[PDB]
Amino acid sequence: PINVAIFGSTGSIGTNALNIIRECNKIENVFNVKALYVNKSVNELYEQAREFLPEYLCIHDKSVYEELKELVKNIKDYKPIILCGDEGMKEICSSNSIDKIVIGIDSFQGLYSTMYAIMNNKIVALANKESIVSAGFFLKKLLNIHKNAKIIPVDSEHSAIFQCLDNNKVLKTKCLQDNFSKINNINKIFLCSSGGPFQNLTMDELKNVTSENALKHPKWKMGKKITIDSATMMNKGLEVIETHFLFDVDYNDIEVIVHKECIIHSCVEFIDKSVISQMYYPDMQIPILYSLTWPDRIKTNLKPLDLAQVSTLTFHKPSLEHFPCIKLAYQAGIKGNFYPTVLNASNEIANNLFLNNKIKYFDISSIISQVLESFNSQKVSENSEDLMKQILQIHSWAKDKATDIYNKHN
Amino acid sequence: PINVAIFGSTGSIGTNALNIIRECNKIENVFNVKALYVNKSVNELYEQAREFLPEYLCIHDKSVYEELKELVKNIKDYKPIILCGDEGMKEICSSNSIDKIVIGIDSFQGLYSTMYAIMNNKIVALANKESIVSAGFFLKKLLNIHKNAKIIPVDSEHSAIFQCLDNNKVLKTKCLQDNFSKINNINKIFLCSSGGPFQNLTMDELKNVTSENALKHPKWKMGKKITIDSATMMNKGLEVIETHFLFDVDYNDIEVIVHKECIIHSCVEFIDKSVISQMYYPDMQIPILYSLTWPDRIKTNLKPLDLAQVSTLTFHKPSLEHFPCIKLAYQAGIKGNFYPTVLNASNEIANNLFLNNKIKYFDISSIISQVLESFNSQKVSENSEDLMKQILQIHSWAKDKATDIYNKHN
Ligand SMILES: CN(O)C(=O)C[C@@H](CCCc1ccc(C(F)(F)F)cc1)CP(=O)(O)O
Ligand SMILES: CN(O)C(=O)C[C@@H](CCCc1ccc(C(F)(F)F)cc1)CP(=O)(O)O
Ligand SMILES: [Mn+2]
Ligand SMILES: [Mn+2]
Repeated sequence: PINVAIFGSTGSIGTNALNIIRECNKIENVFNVKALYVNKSVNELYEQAREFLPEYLCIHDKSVYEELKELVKNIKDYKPIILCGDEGMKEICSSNSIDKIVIGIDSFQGLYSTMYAIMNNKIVALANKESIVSAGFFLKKLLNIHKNAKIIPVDSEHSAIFQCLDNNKVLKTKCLQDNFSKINNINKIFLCSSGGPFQNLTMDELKNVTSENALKHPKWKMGKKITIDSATMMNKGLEVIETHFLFDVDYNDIEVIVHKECIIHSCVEFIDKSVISQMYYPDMQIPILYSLTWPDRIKTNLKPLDLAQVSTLTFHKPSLEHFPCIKLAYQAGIKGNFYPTVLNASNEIANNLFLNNKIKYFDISSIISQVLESFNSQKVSENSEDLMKQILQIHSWAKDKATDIYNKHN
Repeated sequence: PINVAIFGSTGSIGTNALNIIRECNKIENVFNVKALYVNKSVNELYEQAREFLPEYLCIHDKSVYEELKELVKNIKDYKPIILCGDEGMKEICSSNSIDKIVIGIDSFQGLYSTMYAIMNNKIVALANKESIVSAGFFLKKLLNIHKNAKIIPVDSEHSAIFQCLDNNKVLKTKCLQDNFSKINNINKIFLCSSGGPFQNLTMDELKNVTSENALKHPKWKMGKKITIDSATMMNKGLEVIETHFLFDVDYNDIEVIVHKECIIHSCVEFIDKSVISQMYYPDMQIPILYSLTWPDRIKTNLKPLDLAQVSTLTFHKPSLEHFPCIKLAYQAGIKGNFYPTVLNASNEIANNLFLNNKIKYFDISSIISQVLESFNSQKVSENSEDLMKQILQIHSWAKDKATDIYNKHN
């Protein structure tokens, strides 16, 4: 059986992971959910524990630890190891009974748990694209040291790319390693984008779009931060950098393409110019499942793709004048060093300012551009601990700079 | 260095094979063309010999054998082994200096050379779909005896399918082996079709179509027989049976889909319902190249696919009323036994009758249907030589039966 831990089990990735695990386990007993980890949703964790009966339970907030203990007594024939905080997370990571960890936690705590999963030579199913963009150097360093640790991408486009690769080649290397693209014969990547809600608007129309316009009737309903990033196409920008780090593909060989039907999830061009693509309805269960079954596939009861019904698939180039966040992402990535950290941090501030109606659409890219122009390359620490501190300092600096730019003009 | 023999080196498959070998070798010396075999095109073979300098030359037609020997004296520093006929073909297949054999011959000499390549445990790049459809049983039996022989598909759709599979799984099985689909986690196949030159005709327009209409202003350049098969969609009918035999996919799990843009070459749905597809411009060099590089890929200088420029990809279900040959192919495949042999043989006659303006469009399917109805299933011979003779007998019977049906109605 596949022994899986779910970190952030009540979030979007965590619940979709448990859903597909549930459905697949009805067809064949494939997964043992060995651990669940949440911040403070003690009741939701209890309900999950009642169904999945994991060996480990962990709650980050120590204040609800005793409440969890008492709730779990209601479940019969069940004596779990109940843990608290960072120390509990670390103990789960060190368990030789856990094979794979799904990290569905946002921000630093996602990176922190990823770090410990890697340090224990686990397979890490990673959805947090901001952690790859911001701390890619650090992750690459850790993966070079901990040879059996692997990051498997869960972001749908990156899963699609990963699914397009020959595992006879993938098994000779791993993601976030030098020469990954050479070993896999990768020439170029088509990174498919929905294009977001503003995809046909004029420059003058874009001047006055609000966050309500971005958040109005989503094609796929998702969190506010990513929805704003989808509207500016900074989501794709971040994903370009993620692609570069995960697959060691040069920026000149990554093309963003707008595919509004969201059936083709991305494509890989190999060195012979043959192109392989992965296709399905827009359903996050496939990328999550593949991250847990790789290098194998298992049966699901998901609806089969009806291509004749789908009927038409369309592709066009995004306009970088209309979606300048894409250009800024490429520029930051190509500059290298900690520019991607700066891009991510300044976008965090600009995204949130636009979300709360404090700035306009082109102010997002304006602020990010100014923060990038103010950053000076730093010597990259050789010490792993100093490197992590360096990333956090630069992240903090960039957020402050974005905020100061906003404060000067307001 | 990949040591290759090309059988039928002046036909379409052969010349495209030599073109891509030439272009790839300019990038990196990967291929040695060890042998070239033609029927009677002695001057063309000489010109190829002058460039590629193969160890072996073979010409089927004894009457130009001496002319070939005299022509080859003009080539500097070159002492090839110059051979004739079936015996020359057999000697090439048995050479320890040949790894891979491209079968670019139609008719029987195709099946005949395929057999000898398999008997010598070679990798056989097989383009002749009629051979698989007609003698699939025999090929399976032979591959079970000669366990190191492998058939690698060159037919573009079947290459596409093969390219969509994980070689970590493919390497544990082989084409035309029982359980190929199970080992590769294949659930279903989308077999993509151009739709042919008659795809948009009304029923009334179809009743009056001639071979001239099929052969005029082609979308892509190809032979008369296959062009007629594309027009009736019997080409796709044959390819359904080819798919079943190559990949051990059930007929209920093979779907023919009309994709008029000819960019997606076919798709594989896996047991999780994830779909993988292979895409390129319609250029036969990719499938030929992959058959020779599998399980690896090599660099080419082919034009990269510009998806944005392609812009739109479309899919629809073919009409079985307009294209009854598709239905007849499924029926023959599902009934099994030697019905595919009968389908292929009767089609050979009906195709040629329509080509030469002797019968009308719907007479093609009428004749094939009548021959299929006439056939009586036979006990499948256990001995492989007895089985080959049985296939040949049934093939001859079915051609004669089709011909007699024509002669009665004429
Ligand atoms: C899903 N995903 O990984 C995203 O980044 C969101 C993306 C796609 C939204 C639509 C969608 C949702 C889910 C999926 C799924 F389920 F296949 F992952 C595909 C497509 C927005 P954009 O491409 O404009 O940057
Ligand atoms: C190419 N091929 O394998 C055919 O069977 C001919 C096919 C496709 C003709 C156009 C074409 C030519 C070459 C290629 C290539 F490059 F993929 F080989 C794809 C498509 C006709 P239909 O699908 O209607 O039965
Ligand atoms: Mn994504
Ligand atoms: Mn074909």
